[PDB]
Amino acid sequence: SERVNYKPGMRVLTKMSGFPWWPSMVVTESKMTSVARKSKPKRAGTFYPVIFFPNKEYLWTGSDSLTPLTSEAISQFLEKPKPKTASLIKAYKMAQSTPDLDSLSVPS
Repeated sequence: SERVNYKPGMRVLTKMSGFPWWPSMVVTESKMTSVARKSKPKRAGTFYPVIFFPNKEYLWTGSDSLTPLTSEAISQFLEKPKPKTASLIKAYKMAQSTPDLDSLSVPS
């Protein structure tokens, strides 16, 4: 499970404090409006800006809490989501339909 190389448009899972791995894809500040750009962390370590599902959000997490999220894993969750969070389930449901970053909708 060594570090993984995440590319822009790749669907990955980002775990947060008190938050189960969330379906988020690695994006770039180019697709992050001012809301996602304002949360850009300036601490040591390169952080990956990802889009969180659903509602296409934006989070800056390091590759450490980032894991590769395959479509199969996403669908498996749809069959059984855990924990039971309406937002996460909508995350996998909307992220499962979103193939890559070029498919997401940007406020442009």
